[PDB]
Amino acid sequence: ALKTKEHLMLAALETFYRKGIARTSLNEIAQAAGVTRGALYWHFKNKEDLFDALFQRICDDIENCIAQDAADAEGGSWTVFRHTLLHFFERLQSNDIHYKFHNILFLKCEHTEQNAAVIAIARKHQAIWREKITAVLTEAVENQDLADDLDKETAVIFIKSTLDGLIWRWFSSGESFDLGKTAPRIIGIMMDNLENHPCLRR
Amino acid sequence: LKTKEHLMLAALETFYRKGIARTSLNEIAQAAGVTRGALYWHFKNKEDLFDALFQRICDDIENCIAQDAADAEGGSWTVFRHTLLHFFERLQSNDIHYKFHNILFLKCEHTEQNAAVIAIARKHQAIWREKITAVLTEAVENQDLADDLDKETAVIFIKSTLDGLIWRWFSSGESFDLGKTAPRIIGIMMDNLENHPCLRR
DNA sequence: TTACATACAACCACGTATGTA
DNA sequence: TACATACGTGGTTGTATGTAA
Ligand SMILES: [Ca+2]
Ligand SMILES: [Ca+2]
Ligand SMILES: [Ca+2]
Ligand SMILES: [Ca+2]
Ligand SMILES: [Ca+2]
Ligand SMILES: [Ca+2]
Ligand SMILES: [Ca+2]
Ligand SMILES: [Ca+2]
Repeated sequence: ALKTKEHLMLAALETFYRKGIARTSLNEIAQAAGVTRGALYWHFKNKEDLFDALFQRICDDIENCIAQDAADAEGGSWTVFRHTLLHFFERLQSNDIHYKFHNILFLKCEHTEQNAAVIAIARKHQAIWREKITAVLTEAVENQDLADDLDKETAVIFIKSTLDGLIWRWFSSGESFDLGKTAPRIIGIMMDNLENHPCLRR
Repeated sequence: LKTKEHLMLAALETFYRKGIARTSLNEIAQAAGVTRGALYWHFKNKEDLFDALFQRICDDIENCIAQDAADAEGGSWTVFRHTLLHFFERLQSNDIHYKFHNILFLKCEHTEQNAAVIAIARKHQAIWREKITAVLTEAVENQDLADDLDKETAVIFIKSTLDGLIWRWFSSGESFDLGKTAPRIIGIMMDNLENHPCLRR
């Protein structure tokens, strides 16, 4: 019977991805899941609770692969950081669930205060990235991989901005360019800038 | 036109503070000084109001980008740096341009059924593709950038760099000083186009 | 005729109550 | 329980109508 709930959340993701969330009625999710609105209201209080339960689960799974890809990675924290970033963008192509998650967060939702769950998922995703980037940066200067006078506060903004822009451009372009070729270049330039550009120094 | 200008600016603020989908034309009307009869007179529906409001603003954005470059303070690539710097100063000081980008980033759904949103996004992107491409060709015909620069990747690299700064600044709730951050991130971006070998072919 | 305000009719989505197995 | 169906409601929309420029 729990298959019905997982069907609903995946039907929610698919419908959220093709119509945006606001234009998605609970009836449309139910029809896409081959069920009725009674099924949804049974498992979920409303559309907000369905979006939150769906995007809390996916956001946790994203945090897990970034953690799992790093723990199974040999080398220094700064070497596996490139490793974790490349796999993140590979999942954007190959992992449909993670792909739709990010695409919905960037393009097909309104980040405004009345959409409480959207603002909550966005901050959760950003706090995850802030946590990973911050810890990687401290470890990378404790190993001379980056200079000990690195402007690390500016570095987190620089890193997250660079990656958000690639994700945004890729989505907003309608995937007009090859993420598999572009992301390695943009990440390498980003990491080269953190090693050698003087403006990322204090 | 005084009523029509009130409506579009009231639409701009209401679109900004509540998002577009959650914005009834009733709320726009009472956020303005009028009723829905005023809106349906000047506009066919919410999409026609959003398009007229956002075609006019996006044109004004394209005009300041052009006006500050036509006030050529130096070479084509030297002027390009300042067109970008003036663009991010406008995002702080110009409340209309600020909302426009804020509404066209975190306050709207880029989905096919919202025809005018997709159309304005395409326009705004085509604006930047034209400016960036023309700047890049003039900058290699002046040796400011190398003759083997990956021009196709350069536009993606430039627009991604700028969209990410705008996205991050908005998404963080303006957590950081863009007056200080954008010059740094622009300069690193422009230094990368001069000297990074991966922006070469 | 314009330039609106008000009135009217309709639907769409929602939440809940209820049937049911 | 785990749904499907039925019911009642409001919010938004679009249009019709009124009315003073
Ligand atoms: Ca719909
Ligand atoms: Ca509303
Ligand atoms: Ca007002
Ligand atoms: Ca201002
Ligand atoms: Ca009147
Ligand atoms: Ca209700
Ligand atoms: Ca009855
Ligand atoms: Ca209607």
